[PDB]
Amino acid sequence: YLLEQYDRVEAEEARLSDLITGFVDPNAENSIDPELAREKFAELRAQYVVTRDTIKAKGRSHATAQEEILKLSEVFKQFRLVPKQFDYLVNSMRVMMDRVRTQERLIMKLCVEQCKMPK
Amino acid sequence: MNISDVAKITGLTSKAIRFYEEKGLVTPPMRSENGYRTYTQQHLNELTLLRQARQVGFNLEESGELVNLFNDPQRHSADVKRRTLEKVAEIERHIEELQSMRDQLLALANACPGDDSADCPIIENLSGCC
Amino acid sequence: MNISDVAKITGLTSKAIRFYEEKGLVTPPMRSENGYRTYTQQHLNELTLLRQARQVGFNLEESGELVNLFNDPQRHSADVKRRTLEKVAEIERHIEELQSMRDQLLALANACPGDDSADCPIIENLSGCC
Ligand SMILES: [Cu+2]
Ligand SMILES: [Cu+2]
Repeated sequence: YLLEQYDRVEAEEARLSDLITGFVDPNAENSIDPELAREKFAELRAQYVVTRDTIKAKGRSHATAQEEILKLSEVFKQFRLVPKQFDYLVNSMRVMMDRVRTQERLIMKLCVEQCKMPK
Repeated sequence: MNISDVAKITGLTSKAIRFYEEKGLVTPPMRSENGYRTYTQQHLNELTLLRQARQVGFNLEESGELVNLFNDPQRHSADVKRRTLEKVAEIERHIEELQSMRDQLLALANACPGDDSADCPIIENLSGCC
Repeated sequence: MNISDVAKITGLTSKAIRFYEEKGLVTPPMRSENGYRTYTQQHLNELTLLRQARQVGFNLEESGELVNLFNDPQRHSADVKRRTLEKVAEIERHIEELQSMRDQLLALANACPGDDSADCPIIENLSGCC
């Protein structure tokens, strides 16, 4: 997540190039400093750390933990989307379905053609 | 930073800067996604030192040592002044041998008549003839 | 005479001799059965003169044209001496520049404590700081 890519961008001790100018960057509803970023990336990491263990709470979409997830989201919603690297993050989900979907087809490739099967 | 801005501040050009960089004599500035050499203040003042050191006369290697001291917080000012006065000594000897040059040059000159003649004593005495 | 003879008489290195030949500073030495450059006393005097123009400090072209003057008995001792004085002018500017920058080296050497200190004034002076 952009938490992890924020560990990346500062992995080699520094960056002020445009990778950050695509990152969080609240528009009024420009190379960013380390102070400003660490401030902006603290509350979303707080929502990260608090929001996961509550998903266990009697249901993955449990109302308390799910509204905590809603806080994570809505807090991210004032902030903007982030640059082309996020395509990988979407593709990093595509590659899930690219496998998952395909595996069902692959299972169907062993199942539905050879013998009779209902639908 | 942008690169031309830094080089017009410090007077250098991107070409000379990249020579210095390939010599490994300063911090390597990062690039960007596009590829612009990401300069900083550290790079700025390291460059200023690497510039003025050869102006002083500390060579590529020796100016690079001044730089890696500029990174070093332990740096021995003692050493620094040894380097200083050593280069003072080389510049002194340089001056002295150049003085020997100019002395012999003027010894040869003042003896020459300068009377648009082919019998120039300087020419024939520079060759081991006659 | 081979390159070795005129070399060990005058005192050049063979690589530099062939260089000065290819530069056209000296005359064409005639060739042997097998391409060996049959030198002469003319060529030897030429190389002696060419050294004694070089080690004086004249660049490659100035020394070469002087060697060509040696073979032109229309030459003018006046041209020789004004050449000497232009080179003297160069050496004067060079040595006074050396002295001046060595004087600021002396000033900053006085400035430093030279006592194994991290905070030397000099590293803070050549660096674009404060
Ligand atoms: Cu003369
Ligand atoms: Cu000092």
